[PDB]
Amino acid sequence: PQITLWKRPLVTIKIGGQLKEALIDTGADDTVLEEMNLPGRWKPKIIIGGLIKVRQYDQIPIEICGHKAIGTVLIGPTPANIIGRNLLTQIGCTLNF
Amino acid sequence: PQITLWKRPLVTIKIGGQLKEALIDTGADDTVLEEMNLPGRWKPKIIIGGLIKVRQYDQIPIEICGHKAIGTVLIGPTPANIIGRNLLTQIGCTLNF
Repeated sequence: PQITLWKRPLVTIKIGGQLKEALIDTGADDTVLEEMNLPGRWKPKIIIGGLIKVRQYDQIPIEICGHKAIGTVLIGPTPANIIGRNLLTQIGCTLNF
Repeated sequence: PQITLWKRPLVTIKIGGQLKEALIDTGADDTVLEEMNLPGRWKPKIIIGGLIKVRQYDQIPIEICGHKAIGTVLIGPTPANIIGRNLLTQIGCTLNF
């Protein structure tokens, strides 16, 4: 689709079978969602206040406005759901003007 | 233009006659640049570590890859130059996929 920036670009993402509202954030390298139940092994990662510990899951299937992609998702006490570039490149998201 | 997100979307902005590198950040409501000399009156604002004081200048002319726009610019000890939505809407920047 084509999203304008008059308001925060919040979209729906399907991950782990659940639907959620995340913010398309071109200024974020990574994707970090609030606590949820994901299947698989994960590894520790330390990354909105100070440092927080999160769980890094790799090659997780996700869906943003249709568009099926896979990639790394950090799950943790993030103040907000953020879709970063690591996933934005996977759905072919670009900035245009 | 059309910018892909394989790397951080850094662009050049002309403000106060000087050129600078800022990051197009759809996840940021406002625009905040590192200390520079801008003409005009400004007002105090408190907003990457904890809180920092900055100077809010309104209706400042700016230029991002051609495209002349005007808007509010926060100037201060920001860890990085950020072009927020407040200006992205003014140059007709959209997200597309």
